[PDB]
Amino acid sequence: TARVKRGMAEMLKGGVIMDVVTPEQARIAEGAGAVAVMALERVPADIRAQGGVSRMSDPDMIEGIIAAVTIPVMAKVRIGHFVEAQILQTLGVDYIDESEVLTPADYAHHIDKWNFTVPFVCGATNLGEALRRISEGAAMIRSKGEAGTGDVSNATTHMRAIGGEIRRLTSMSEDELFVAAKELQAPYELVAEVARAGKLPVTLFTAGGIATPADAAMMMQLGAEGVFVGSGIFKSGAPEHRAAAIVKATTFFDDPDVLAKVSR
Amino acid sequence: TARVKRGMAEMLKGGVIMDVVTPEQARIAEGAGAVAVMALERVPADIRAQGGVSRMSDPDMIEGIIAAVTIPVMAKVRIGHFVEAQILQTLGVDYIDESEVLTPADYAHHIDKWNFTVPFVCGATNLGEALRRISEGAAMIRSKGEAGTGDVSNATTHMRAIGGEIRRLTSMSEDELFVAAKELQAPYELVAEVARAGKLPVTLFTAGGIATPADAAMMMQLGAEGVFVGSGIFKSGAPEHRAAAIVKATTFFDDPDVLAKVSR
Amino acid sequence: TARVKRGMAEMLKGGVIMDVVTPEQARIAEGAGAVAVMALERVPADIRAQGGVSRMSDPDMIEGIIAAVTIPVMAKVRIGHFVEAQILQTLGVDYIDESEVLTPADYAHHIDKWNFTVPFVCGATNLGEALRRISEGAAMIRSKGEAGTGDVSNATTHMRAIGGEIRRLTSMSEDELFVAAKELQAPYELVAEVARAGKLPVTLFTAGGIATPADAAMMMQLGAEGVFVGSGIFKSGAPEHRAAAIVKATTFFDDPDVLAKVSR
Amino acid sequence: TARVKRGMAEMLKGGVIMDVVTPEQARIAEGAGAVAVMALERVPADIRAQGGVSRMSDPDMIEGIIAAVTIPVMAKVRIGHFVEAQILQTLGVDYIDESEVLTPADYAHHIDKWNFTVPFVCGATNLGEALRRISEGAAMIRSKGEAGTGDVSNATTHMRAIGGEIRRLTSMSEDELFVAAKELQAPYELVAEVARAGKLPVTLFTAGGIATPADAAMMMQLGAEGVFVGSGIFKSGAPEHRAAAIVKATTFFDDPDVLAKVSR
Amino acid sequence: TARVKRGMAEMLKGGVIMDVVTPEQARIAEGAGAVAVMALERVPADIRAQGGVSRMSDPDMIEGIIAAVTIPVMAKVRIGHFVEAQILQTLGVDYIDESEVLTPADYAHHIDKWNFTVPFVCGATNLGEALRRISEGAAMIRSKGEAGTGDVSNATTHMRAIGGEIRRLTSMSEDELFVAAKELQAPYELVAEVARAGKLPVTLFTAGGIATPADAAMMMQLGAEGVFVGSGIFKSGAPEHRAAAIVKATTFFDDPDVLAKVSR
Amino acid sequence: TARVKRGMAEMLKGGVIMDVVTPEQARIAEGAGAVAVMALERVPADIRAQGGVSRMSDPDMIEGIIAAVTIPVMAKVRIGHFVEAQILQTLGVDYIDESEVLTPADYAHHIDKWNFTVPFVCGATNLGEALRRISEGAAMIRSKGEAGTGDVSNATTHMRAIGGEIRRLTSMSEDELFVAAKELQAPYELVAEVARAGKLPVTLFTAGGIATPADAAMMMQLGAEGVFVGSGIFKSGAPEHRAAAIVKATTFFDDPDVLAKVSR
Repeated sequence: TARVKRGMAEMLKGGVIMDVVTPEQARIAEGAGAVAVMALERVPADIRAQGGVSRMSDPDMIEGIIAAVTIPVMAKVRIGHFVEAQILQTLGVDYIDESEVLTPADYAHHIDKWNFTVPFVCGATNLGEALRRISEGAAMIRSKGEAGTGDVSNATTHMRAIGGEIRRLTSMSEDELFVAAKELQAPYELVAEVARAGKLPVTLFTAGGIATPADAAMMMQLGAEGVFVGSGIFKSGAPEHRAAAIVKATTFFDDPDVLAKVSR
Repeated sequence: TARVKRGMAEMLKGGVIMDVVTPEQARIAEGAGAVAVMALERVPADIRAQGGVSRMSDPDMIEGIIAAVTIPVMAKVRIGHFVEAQILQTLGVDYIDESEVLTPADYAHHIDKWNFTVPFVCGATNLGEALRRISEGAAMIRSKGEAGTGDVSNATTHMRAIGGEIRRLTSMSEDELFVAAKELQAPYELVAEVARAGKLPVTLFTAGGIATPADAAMMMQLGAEGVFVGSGIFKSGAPEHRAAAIVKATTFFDDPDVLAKVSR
Repeated sequence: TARVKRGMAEMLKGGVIMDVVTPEQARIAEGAGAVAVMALERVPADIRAQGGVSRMSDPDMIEGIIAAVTIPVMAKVRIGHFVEAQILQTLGVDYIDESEVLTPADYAHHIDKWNFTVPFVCGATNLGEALRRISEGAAMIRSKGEAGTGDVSNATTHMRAIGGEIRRLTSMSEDELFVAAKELQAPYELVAEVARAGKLPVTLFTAGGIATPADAAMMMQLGAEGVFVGSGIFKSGAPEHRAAAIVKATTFFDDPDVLAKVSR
Repeated sequence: TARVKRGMAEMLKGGVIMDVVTPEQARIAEGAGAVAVMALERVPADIRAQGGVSRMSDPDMIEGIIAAVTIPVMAKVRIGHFVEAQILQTLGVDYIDESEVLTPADYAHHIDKWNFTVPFVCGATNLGEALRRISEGAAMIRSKGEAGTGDVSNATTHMRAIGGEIRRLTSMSEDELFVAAKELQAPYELVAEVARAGKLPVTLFTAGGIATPADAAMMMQLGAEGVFVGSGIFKSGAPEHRAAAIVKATTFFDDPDVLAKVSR
Repeated sequence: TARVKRGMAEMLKGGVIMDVVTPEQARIAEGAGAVAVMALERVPADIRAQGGVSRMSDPDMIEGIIAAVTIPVMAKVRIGHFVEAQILQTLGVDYIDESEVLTPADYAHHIDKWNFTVPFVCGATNLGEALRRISEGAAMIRSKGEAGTGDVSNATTHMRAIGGEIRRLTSMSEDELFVAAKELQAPYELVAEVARAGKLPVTLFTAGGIATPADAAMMMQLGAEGVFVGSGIFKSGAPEHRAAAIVKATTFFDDPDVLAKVSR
Repeated sequence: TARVKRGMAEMLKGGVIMDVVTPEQARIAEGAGAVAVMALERVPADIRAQGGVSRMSDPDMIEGIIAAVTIPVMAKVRIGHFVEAQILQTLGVDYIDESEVLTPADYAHHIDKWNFTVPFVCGATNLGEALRRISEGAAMIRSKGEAGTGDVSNATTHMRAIGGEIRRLTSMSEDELFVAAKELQAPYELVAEVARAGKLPVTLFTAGGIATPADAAMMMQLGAEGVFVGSGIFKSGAPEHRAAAIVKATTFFDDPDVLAKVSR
């Protein structure tokens, strides 16, 4: 077996991770039944319009979130910014998200995630990319979707791309898997393990553009093991109600009466 | 004999389906002699005008329309958004429109409409596209026209393209129908059936850009079995009159005296 | 339940079909354990070297072969030459091969094989092509390989293309099969049946460029259900022995000690 | 033994050089533990936003900075402006930065830095460029990064380019170093010395787009021997504290608990 | 550690492998001090001019070579021809060469060499290709050079390419090895092992275009662990003398007096 | 002061070097007043005419020439063939010509000529190329001209290009010499030295296409310090006369009366 950071997100499966910019938002998230919160200073929707350089959040801000909840807290670093990660790891965040939402710090190389104890979430749009993040030590993959737009279509494409390629490897003649690893630009040892197992070596969540309960449930029905949702869930008026509806739609994704009720 | 959801819109034939954003618009529609209404929260003229993501309407908004009228009520979902459709089916709408007017949720795949009891309406611009929608389970086909523009010319092109290709199949040498299905990118079984019957396997209506009584009757004379019209009708000032004019034009499409009178 | 000429080559499965140009060859083929013979006047390697138009063989020549053997006799027609096929059918050939080795008679359209009682074999290089031949009534598919060169590599390609795409359909998400049929340019009903069954709807044999016992056994191990071989078998040395060696290799395709002995 | 101005920045190694626009900034820089200050009239972020030609600063302004601090003072000249450099040298600056932040005065040729006593710093984005600056007499190389944007990613690129090519030369087969010098467009004698020593011939610092303590420490961990930082340090809040935090981060670049505390 | 067929060619290191087409050539090879012979029916020089399809040799011919010597005997299969390999393995050859000299049988896929007990030699022109052959189970790599031309220049390029990339990985920053594996289109686990070890995971020989003692010794001085030479060594008049000279030049490759003596 | 193998051909200056394929040609050459001979087994006119690979000559053939004359003997190796050079050095040739007339053994790298005691001659067509050869250890530079054609015009272009660029450096502003070395792709130290001395760092001779006495004296008047001529001289009929004419033309290159007489 290939070297993979396995089983590091079991408690998050079936759950929603919510972006939160205040300890008040964090408590609303936890009371709604979120499995984790993502601490950030500035939103993907405001990053998308305002546009400075976006970096790791202030450690005081992230501590203020940690102090407010008992569920796990994640926070973001810029791609390739292994010192921002060294800092986050000493704060005691439960996960680091090496995130394309922030301004990349390295255009070529991601963080060598084997240099850390803390588990990392990384983004992917296709199975090759997911496997390259996992080869570098990622303990969870999420789709990139399109961050801060509310448009679920890119997340649909990512989840169908990753899941469609896993399915194609499972039924593939074994002698063609070497060329498949070359075409995926992924390590053969992980390609062969996905062909045998029919699963990504780590848990796969959806992120990017999930706006409604119907969206979240659709991403679950496409193979997602859990979902990330943005702070718009707070910015829109009955925040307890909206957060709770997405949690229930993720848990009971296959029940259309539930989805109708929580969508009202 | 190929698999098609046949005969699911017999009561709509010869009629007008009107978009409605309020129970009052719904009552005016039904008073004017509409055969069904299409519930939606914001219109194709405001979608084209504002943008942002357009999704399935709030289920309470739709239920308000169902409570206001006796005639069938339709509502829209995003292309490929099978969970928006799961939700609508439990609401008890009579038809679901898998609609290119909303923001697509899946840029590659449409909903597998065989997984539903409720019938779907899908758009097409040519016969190959109509047949692929039917192959997926569509129960009615409409033209896409150009939504919310009041320009009927796209709808004319769609109706002539679909009708023109049906005609071409009817007189085609039978041995050439295999290559015709390949050039149409459509299932041979449905191509062969169109070639024998001279008809689309399900009802064909016109939508997109129907502004006047003359537009509506022209689409009927080009082979439409009914028409969809936008809420433009209610934006116009004496809405009971505009709505009733379009209904009479569609019933009496072959009578130039009636068409002159209702355009006055 | 799709329309297909099923189960018309049960007696040939596992066997070798040999091209024969004289009644004496046909006798050697049959005493060597061939399952059928392909009667032809001029060989694919002769057509490939010399110019000229290549057509259906003289009916007297084909009748000379029918009278010489008890096993089934096949013979070729040009693609799209439905009258060549009407003539062969009345001769009482067991199969007609609509063959790209001859000069095509119709560059656009194949024979509508539903107009015949006699079964057809057609060539394919990929699954979409195979399914379009079956949709026209073919009762058996063979690879095109590269005929009369003795280079098995094109056959390897075709066999891997066809079997690789069948495998990909079997694990594909059901809702993606409609787009898959559009990309394969094949009828959905045949595509969905391949996805459910894991097999082509009719028997699949290899042809083209099979020169040695190792080639024949390699094609069986790639999923071929039988092989066609050229009259080169006759053209060299002790023909009884070379033909028996290919029949044995195809029968015992998984036994390397048998394959080593017959390769001497 | 190649001709190089070696060992002219021994006292700056490990330290931070801060841009200063007034004697008060220069005092805060020095009390914060900066190793040197870069005297300039108008900042890289001001040059980047407003138009105009940017030249050597007024000698009175530079003299005001020299009189205010005990640590070394550097100041800038336009590329190729050897007379700007003659003037600065007589002012008694400790270093002259031949800087791509100013408007170049010669688009083809850099200053022949051998004509001067005072040492020069020059920018580089890759090892070949660094070696060509050293060949012209530069006593120190810094990355160009992307000046006045706060985005560290260009600096990451330059630091990885330079250090990656030094590493590649150290393990290269000796007989290939002649072609390597031709591909780098650098003098062979300097290339061969880099291959033998594993180090650039002069001190290498990072500059451009370093905004936070994490950035500064990341550049040291990529091999920088010191960092330049912009006057943004002053521009925000408690300047004594922000400047001390960068000096501490650069000093203790490998200590994540120190880096976490100074990031608050 | 990655899965590699290690240590399977220890007795060949420092040695020459000679192509032989007769048991007489085989005995001359062995008496000259060859470590192994390569049994073939037809020469790369005659394949290059004559040009039929080139396949596995007759098993009788290969047995006749095995019977003639005590040193190991190798023989060739076409690329991707895993049945020709199944046959060779039962003959008891000591190595199979999956060879580009023969007509490939599969344009896309090589043999899955893990399906065999017998070790395989495969060709490579660069480190990525070598690692992909080893990932598939190869137990030895040789350069491709340019077969049957007597021109050593392509072998020079291959050996400098493979050896130059191994050197570049050894000094590379560890965090850049993930991207290096992507650029090499090679499994990360083998790229990381070459970076750590500074050696290919299996032995590396030169082949292709070695004509003289000076050529052989040059390929050894470029990192080759042994050499393959073609049957031209026999076709040129004092075959005992020529074969012996190449053996000595390979063994004593670093002694120019030896190389002068054996070149006379 | 840059590293160059200086002063190694002082005894050849003012002279002619003649290609010889036999001890008899060597004696005629030396009788005619040649300053050295170039031993080779087959000529540039027969290489151009036949092709196949051209290598270092048989060491016995070379030793035969060394035994036949008192004057220095050169011999050729393939570009990059450092082991052919190792062999020649032990033979005791006075110079090795790393020659583009033979088939290159390395298409990227030339021999590292510093690893030898024996001096090398290398070809150039421009000053940048001459300097790179010298950087590698060449002790003499010749033009490539166009070998074995009898057309002097390539040699004229080479001599004018090398001499013209030396002249251009001599009067160039010193600050522009850095960019000149970059545009020449040559080491700054050797460029600077040429700019100060107005001379190539080692002797420059002309070769390639010198057919008549007038050609030889023209190349001397273009700055050649000596000439190489092909064995064409001996192919001509009264070889003692043709050889002596070219020698006298090269000694007396500035005397039109002598040039007229020896051309008669």
